[PDB]
Amino acid sequence: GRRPARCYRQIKNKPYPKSRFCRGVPDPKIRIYDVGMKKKGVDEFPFCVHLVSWEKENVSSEALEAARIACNKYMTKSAGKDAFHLRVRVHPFHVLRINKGMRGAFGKPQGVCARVAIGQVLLSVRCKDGNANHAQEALRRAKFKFPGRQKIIVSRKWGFTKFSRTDYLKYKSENRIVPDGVNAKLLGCHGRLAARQPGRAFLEAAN
Amino acid sequence: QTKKILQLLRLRQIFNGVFLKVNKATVNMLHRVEPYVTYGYPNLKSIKE
Amino acid sequence: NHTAHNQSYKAHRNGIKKPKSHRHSSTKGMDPKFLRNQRYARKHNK
Amino acid sequence: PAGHGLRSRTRDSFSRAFRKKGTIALSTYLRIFKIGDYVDIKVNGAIHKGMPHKFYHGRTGRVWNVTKRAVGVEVNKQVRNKILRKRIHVRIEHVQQSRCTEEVRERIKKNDQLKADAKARGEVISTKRQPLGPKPGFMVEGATLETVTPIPYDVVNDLKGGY
Amino acid sequence: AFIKVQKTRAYFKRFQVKFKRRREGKTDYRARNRLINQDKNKYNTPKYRFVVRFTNKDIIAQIVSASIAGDMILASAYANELPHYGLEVGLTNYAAAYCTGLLLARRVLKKLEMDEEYEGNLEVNGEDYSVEPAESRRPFRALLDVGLLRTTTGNRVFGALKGALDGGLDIPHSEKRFAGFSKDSKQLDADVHRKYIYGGHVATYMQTLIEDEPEKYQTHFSQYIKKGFEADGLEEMYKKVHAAIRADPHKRYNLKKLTYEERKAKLIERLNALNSAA
Amino acid sequence: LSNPMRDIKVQKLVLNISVGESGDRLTRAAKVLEQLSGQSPVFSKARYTVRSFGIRRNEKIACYVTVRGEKAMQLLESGLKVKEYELLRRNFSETGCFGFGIQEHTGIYGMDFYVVLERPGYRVARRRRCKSRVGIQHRVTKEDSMKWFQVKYEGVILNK
RNA sequence: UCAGGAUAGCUGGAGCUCGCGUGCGAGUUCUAUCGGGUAAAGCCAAUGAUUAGAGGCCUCGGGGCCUCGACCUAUUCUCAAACUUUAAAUAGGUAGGACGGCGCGGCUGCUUUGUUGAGCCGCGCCACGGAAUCAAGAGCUCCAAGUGGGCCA
RNA sequence: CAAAGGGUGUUGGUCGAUUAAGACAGCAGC
RNA sequence: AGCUCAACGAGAACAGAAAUCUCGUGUGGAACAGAAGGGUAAAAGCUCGUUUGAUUCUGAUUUCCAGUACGAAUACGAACC
RNA sequence: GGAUGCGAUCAUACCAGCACUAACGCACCGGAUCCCAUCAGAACUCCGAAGUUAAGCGUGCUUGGGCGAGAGUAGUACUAGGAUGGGUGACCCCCUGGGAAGUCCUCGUGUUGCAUCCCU
Ligand SMILES: [K+]
Ligand SMILES: [K+]
Ligand SMILES: [K+]
Ligand SMILES: [K+]
Ligand SMILES: [K+]
Ligand SMILES: [K+]
Ligand SMILES: [K+]
Ligand SMILES: [K+]
Ligand SMILES: [Mg+2]
Ligand SMILES: [Mg+2]
Ligand SMILES: [Mg+2]
Ligand SMILES: [Mg+2]
Ligand SMILES: [Mg+2]
Ligand SMILES: [Mg+2]
Ligand SMILES: [Mg+2]
Ligand SMILES: [Mg+2]
Ligand SMILES: [Mg+2]
Ligand SMILES: [Mg+2]
Ligand SMILES: [Mg+2]
Ligand SMILES: [Mg+2]
Ligand SMILES: [Mg+2]
Ligand SMILES: [Mg+2]
Ligand SMILES: [Mg+2]
Ligand SMILES: [Mg+2]
Ligand SMILES: [Mg+2]
Ligand SMILES: [Mg+2]
Ligand SMILES: [Mg+2]
Ligand SMILES: [Mg+2]
Repeated sequence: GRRPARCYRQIKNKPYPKSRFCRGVPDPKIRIYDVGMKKKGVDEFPFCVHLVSWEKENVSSEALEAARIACNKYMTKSAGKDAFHLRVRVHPFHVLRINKGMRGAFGKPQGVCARVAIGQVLLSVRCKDGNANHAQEALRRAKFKFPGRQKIIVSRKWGFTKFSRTDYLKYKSENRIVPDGVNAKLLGCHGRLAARQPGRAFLEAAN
Repeated sequence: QTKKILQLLRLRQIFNGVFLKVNKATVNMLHRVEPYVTYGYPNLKSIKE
Repeated sequence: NHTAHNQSYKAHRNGIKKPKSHRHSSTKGMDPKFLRNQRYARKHNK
Repeated sequence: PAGHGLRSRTRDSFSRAFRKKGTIALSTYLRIFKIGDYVDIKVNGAIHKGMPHKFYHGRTGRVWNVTKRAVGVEVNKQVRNKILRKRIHVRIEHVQQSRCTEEVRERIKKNDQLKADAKARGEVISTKRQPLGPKPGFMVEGATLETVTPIPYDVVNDLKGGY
Repeated sequence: AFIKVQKTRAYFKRFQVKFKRRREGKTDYRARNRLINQDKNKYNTPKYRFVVRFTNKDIIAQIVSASIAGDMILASAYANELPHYGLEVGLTNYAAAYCTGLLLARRVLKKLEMDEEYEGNLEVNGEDYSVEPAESRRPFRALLDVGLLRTTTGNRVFGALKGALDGGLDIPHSEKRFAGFSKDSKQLDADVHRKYIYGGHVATYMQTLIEDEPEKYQTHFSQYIKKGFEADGLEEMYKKVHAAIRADPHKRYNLKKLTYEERKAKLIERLNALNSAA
Repeated sequence: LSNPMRDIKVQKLVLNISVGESGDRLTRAAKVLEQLSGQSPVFSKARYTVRSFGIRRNEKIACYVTVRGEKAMQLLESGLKVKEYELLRRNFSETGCFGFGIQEHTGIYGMDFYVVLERPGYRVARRRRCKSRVGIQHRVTKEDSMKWFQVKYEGVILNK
């Protein structure tokens, strides 16, 4: 059946995505990229830990789903069904070809994989500070599902936002944070003045 | 390219040596043959000998 | 089938040869109306 | 011919610039071209007549003929071990007056007067330009010194904006 | 339901503005390009345009040549200065256009110091005219630039063209659009064309109202009546005007842009007022 | 705001009769407009062939005519008189226009009445030179059209 | 036509025309100027692909006033050899005088409303060589061999 | 030619915790 | 020469998701015989008017390239339209 | 200081909303005999001068969108040359050089030629 992952581990060809030129591509194995309590507010899960790739390699869609399932199961048991939010940060958009002599050897589409780079985040989990140990352990199990070498890095940012935890509290105390579900919006000093609210108008940018 | 520049510097044989005035035109030529040459600032003794 | 290997080396053995440039260039292919008048101007030049 | 059409591989070269399509400004049609002037060939994608082959795009040549709507341009072309003088006619929409010799005329006049001012006083000089030479010695007044040291490594900072 | 905004950020990012004169609706650049583009083997040979423009109450005529810095005016003539020559009313009719074109032709020839060699048409009979070349000098040549108006038969612009031709200027043209030309007969009726040159059509309408609608005549021609001009006296007036033309042809009220300091100060006041609300 | 140049007026009246098929019916329908309006109507052609409606592309399926001036007012009151000087609140478009339809009126044909209201100065958007946009404050709004209909014909607007 | 041949390139021989550093030449740089759409980047820009919530919830459908999905607004994860606003490094073209410049005259059937232009011609005057480095020199012609299976980094 | 993954083999380093107010092991009755 | 397209919004007897008509917005999201790319908005698109430069005579140039031919294209000259 | 005619540069000039303008203009505007024009004097064309600055045109404003410039992103990404450099490999450090682009932040919102006329 499917070839061993070593055959297409190295990035050797240009990107070959599904398009009007490449037809008959099988669907990716992974279809769900967010698991757990994905509706929790930005203020609920301050902690964030990433599983970061340390190699330049192809990661099959089959391995991505396996890592998500393995990480999801342990975190659910260890911490609970409503104590974490796991997000897969990589999407397989590259199509792999297979040549089933060498005359006309251009292969047919076999499957899909993701072209990962060095330092690129593979998986992200946000939860409360009390479940930091469980989150790191869950990512450790998922590491065995990937072909290359990964690394566990604890983020200094508030959940999935782009603000540092110190900055998030600094802005929130100043009333410059407008929750947007999992995201956080920072209020500046631009736009129509009438659009702002009495307590949400500022003269200087948030610096 | 290196072959042409070394010819313009009159360095056609290993361990041959020449003087060269310093200006942006000559320095940029020298930069393009860096691994094939070594150079520096000669003192009065060296020039005399 | 094809390759440009060694072709630049061959070209530089005796090249690159720039064409000889003369003070006066050929008038072939220039506007005949301009050329015809110029011929008459030289004819009556004194 | 022989596997490639006249405009093959001109998707980017012959396309107009972003937000610079439509009517051609009329300063293009008010330019004056004389024999001996230098012009840069830049194909305008909207004008399909008198347009040069893709090779001559981005090349500078010398004007050798002038017609009602086009200028004859001489362009060098390297073929194997020779340089050929290719004479082509191009509509003026595809040519821009080149500033490759803009300094020559003004430089000659300055050289002529400098030599004239030196001839009257019997002082032989040279008007040649020279490349940037070495700087002379000088003193720099002391000021506060900011110390630079290597920074301790932090893995969290190995990403744009950090992890 | 809610409709998607048509003019989003993406719409403005990719929007290319047309030329300022085009989006102001005043210049047809297709026509302008073909009017000023000179043969390159003629080098710096100006191509003069006979620009004729009609406003709601005035006629503007100019001799124009193009340059990189902009258009250069060689000579100009306004219908509003015809009262200096005698014409007081109807400064936008066919006859006035003929007078304006005649005035420009004599002025430009005066400036070029060649008005003596070319006196123009001495017998204005409504027939097509073209000044014959002189002995030691060709007539001044210009091209008609009608602008954005419709080039219909009997248009005022061609009345000014006739005046310029009768003034001694060489202007390429045909008779297919002069007043009096017939689509079916494909001939120019000199009598009808001469009628329009001297305002005969205006005089005919004045007499028609008097016999039928005297009340309408008083209002429709109030300025004509105010200056004692009758329908039968218009032809003599224009003939007199034509002869006269050949004889001799800061406080600020708009606001000023606020300075940066003034604009910032007002912004602070609005910001504080909004914050103090609620 | 009370300037005489802000007075609303009927720009034109358009009578559309979409018979939906060519032949004798369209010819008879056109004659109705010509006598009712006093000018030759225009024959509209189908943009796309539709088998459900039974119309082929580039086939004359409708006829309309544009009327301006006194006859527009004379022919507009007759339509409103048949309508009993009552219109629905939704019959007025946001761009200061309204219309109605009669089904009694060769034969009997149903007509489509649409009225365009404009203030003086709309030429700026219709002229060829210096074509511009009418100022927002000077445009006829939905509210303005309703008030004009309630004072010109003292009609009633039924929200329903 | 594909184990071949001719053709051009590469090569030899024969010279010839000049030149001796004042060279007008260069698989180099410098100065000035011109062209580009790869690398990267971009989607929080068009086109295409694609994850998630948030608000509004007007209007449409879905089911059971509720309700899910469509919708609209502001955000968000991740992408493109045959996508792209932007955009390198390297490489590509042109120019840096005696074939220059100025002054006064002349020629024309071309050109101009116009001895107005355009090009050319004659005379006079000026022109320290008009970036660096190198230059076992530069140009021109004739006759002809071999070769037209390549391979390696 | 060698991999993922492992070692209370040994040698450096990084972060944290405990300790003369008595830790740790054992012993003794927290 | 005049005109502006795709689409959407708001309106009108039969008439509806979709016939025709009206206003508004509309950078081309249409159209331009065919593949794809490029190009085009008072146009190169759409609708009308007049028409046959889809004409006659050479030579030159570009692309191909041996700097041969053919095909195709471009800039002029001399005629007739 | 401006307007108008013809323009050059083609958004710092565009788009949206709000506000304002002396004089001369430019407009809207009145009419349909004649030329011309359509289903339609709406447009186009012709003739005219009662009315109005309501609109257009012009100017100003907006913690407006866009556009333009700077800063920053960042000596980061990438890249020319070098090594009997590291590493199982993937890849990467160092040496001689070159060197970007979104987000975020600040600022700006046209300039100008010829002619005529008003302010005079
Ligand atoms: K692993
Ligand atoms: K191909
Ligand atoms: K980018
Ligand atoms: K996108
Ligand atoms: K051979
Ligand atoms: K160890
Ligand atoms: K046209
Ligand atoms: K429309
Ligand atoms: Mg096996
Ligand atoms: Mg491959
Ligand atoms: Mg062949
Ligand atoms: Mg080939
Ligand atoms: Mg063609
Ligand atoms: Mg035209
Ligand atoms: Mg053999
Ligand atoms: Mg041979
Ligand atoms: Mg460059
Ligand atoms: Mg390419
Ligand atoms: Mg590309
Ligand atoms: Mg890339
Ligand atoms: Mg063989
Ligand atoms: Mg072979
Ligand atoms: Mg190991
Ligand atoms: Mg196409
Ligand atoms: Mg052809
Ligand atoms: Mg009217
Ligand atoms: Mg106003
Ligand atoms: Mg802004």
